[PDB]
Amino acid sequence: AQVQLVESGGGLVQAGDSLTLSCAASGRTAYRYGMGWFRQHPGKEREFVASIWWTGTTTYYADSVKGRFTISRDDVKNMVYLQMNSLKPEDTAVYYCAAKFYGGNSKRPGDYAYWGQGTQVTVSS
Amino acid sequence: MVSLAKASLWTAASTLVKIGAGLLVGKLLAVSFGPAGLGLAANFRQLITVLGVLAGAGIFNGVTKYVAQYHDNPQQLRRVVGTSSAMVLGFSTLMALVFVLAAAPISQGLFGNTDYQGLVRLVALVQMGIAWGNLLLALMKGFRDAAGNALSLIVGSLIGVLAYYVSYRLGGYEGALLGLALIPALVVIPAAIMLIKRGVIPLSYLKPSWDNGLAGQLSKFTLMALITSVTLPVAYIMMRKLLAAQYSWDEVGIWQGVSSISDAYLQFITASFSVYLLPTLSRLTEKRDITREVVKSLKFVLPAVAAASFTVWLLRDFAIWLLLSNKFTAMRDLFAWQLVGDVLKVGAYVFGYLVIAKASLRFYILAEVSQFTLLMVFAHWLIPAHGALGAAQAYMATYIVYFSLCCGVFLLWRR
Amino acid sequence: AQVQLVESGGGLVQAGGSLGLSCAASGRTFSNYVMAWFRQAPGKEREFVARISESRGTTDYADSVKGRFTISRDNAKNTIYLQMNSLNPGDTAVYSCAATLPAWTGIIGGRRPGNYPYWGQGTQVTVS
Repeated sequence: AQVQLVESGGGLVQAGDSLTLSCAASGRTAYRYGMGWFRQHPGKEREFVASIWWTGTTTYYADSVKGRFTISRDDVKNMVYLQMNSLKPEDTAVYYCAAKFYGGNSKRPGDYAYWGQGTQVTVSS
Repeated sequence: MVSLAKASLWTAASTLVKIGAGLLVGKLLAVSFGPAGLGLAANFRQLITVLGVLAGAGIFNGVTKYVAQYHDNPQQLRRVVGTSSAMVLGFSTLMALVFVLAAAPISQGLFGNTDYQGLVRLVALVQMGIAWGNLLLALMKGFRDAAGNALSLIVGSLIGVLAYYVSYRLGGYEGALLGLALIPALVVIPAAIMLIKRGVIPLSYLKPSWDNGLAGQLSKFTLMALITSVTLPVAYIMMRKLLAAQYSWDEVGIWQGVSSISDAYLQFITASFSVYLLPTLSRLTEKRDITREVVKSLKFVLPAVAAASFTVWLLRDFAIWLLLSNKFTAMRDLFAWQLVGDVLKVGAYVFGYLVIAKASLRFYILAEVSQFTLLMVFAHWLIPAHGALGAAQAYMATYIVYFSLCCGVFLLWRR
Repeated sequence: AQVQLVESGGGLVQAGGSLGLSCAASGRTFSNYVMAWFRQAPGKEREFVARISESRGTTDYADSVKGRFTISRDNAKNTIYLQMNSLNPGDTAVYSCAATLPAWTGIIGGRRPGNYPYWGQGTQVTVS
């Protein structure tokens, strides 16, 4: 079958503040889908932020989000989180969560099969 | 009458107490010292494991093979036990001298400091009891005494837990390390008591003697024991490094956890091969009876490991909740692949113990190189792409084609 | 989660003088930890000096420093002291503090250095 991804969070925060996004996964065998977070600038291509391996043992991060971002997943509630710290002005984008069966180790949006509707994350410098 | 099933029943009893005592002590290790103490004792506990095979020069499988061969001839039996006793005595005393003199270098490599010299000097006496205990268990295996071997391991496991608790509550961390080394060492008391009560051999047989032709044959079993201690373990070491490179070290941890509980439940069957299959095949000198015994063993162990593996698969969530920390509950998918490879690995063990029972170093190197090569080809093909899961497919596909090659080579050897 | 031990108060004192050492431990659960002092002469081995327990202030001293040295702890400042009185040239060594759990020290293993997983860099004490 498939998995449905519902994003939650975002808003108008200040520069240096914090924010937490949440991707709820509803479907069969949701523990088998590796999850990743992507962001999209106004009209530009989708860029990679963070991801998790389908076993939840390896986390992957982009160099621009290496220190300030943290991805996690609760396998009981089947929800993926993205703890955002020290929000900088380049972090203003629509943040999507993606899923791939036995995946989550790719920095490319093509290697993910199931996407959700993004959240509006914008910082106020 | 003696059979593999009766030996498996006695083996299952000793294995139940062995894994139970190991789980009890292991949990006490974590509650008392945590990950910091568990990381310092990693190299030490591996030394105790390799001491269980290398303290008596690894002649135990040759002791069992030749005691069974000369179970009737009393004169040659004296020369088997006499030469084995002298090799165990000479090698363990040489090991004790190495441990007591170089206590600082070994502590530097095992712990990183020199604060454990006294512990290493205590291991010198500990490995002496490990070598002698393993020798007595080898003689009882040569006579196919499943009850004597099982009762010695059960009693030795109970006093080993009591000794750990006494040493840990007295000396603390260094006492808990001494207790961990004393658990394999204190089996010499039940093994000796079981050796003279059942009267399998007179005590004068243990007097050190030297038979040149018999010492060289046991030396061939020493070479085989030295080969297994490096060949496949290094292959697995290379697998964890390749996995830790393409993925995380915790992804190696979920593969180590599935293999850990695989080693425990497979010990209910594999530990009986040294009690029945190895001595029985050593007495058989005709290929007709060898084929009948090997086929009969495969008729029993294959459904046994398949039934045991299936039930472990049905209880895989139960194992992650208890035996594991239930941290990455997604490893439940790694079970079916490993458990299928466990079934075909057990079947190939029958042909492997036949190679040991015939003391064929030629077929031994062939078997170890084949498993090493197949494990390395399948790891480089599945690990970098499928993670810890691929490490299980590499383990499963290796022994799927290995059991097929073992069957084909056995058929060519029969005709 | 490794505790950090920083020693201070080491210097050069004449024979018969006194000098106090301190060692600050980083982290919480300092009141639950067992603290000890060790010294190392130039070209020698780590030898026991003093040790304080986790409750009731149970102390243990080496025979060479019994009655001369005094160990004390302060759970509020996460530090432990070693008041060294009646100093002789035999006390010229690098003094280090160590931290451990009561499950490690056992009953008779409080003087063994291998039972203290966390160690300090060590400060110099020199007696003329």
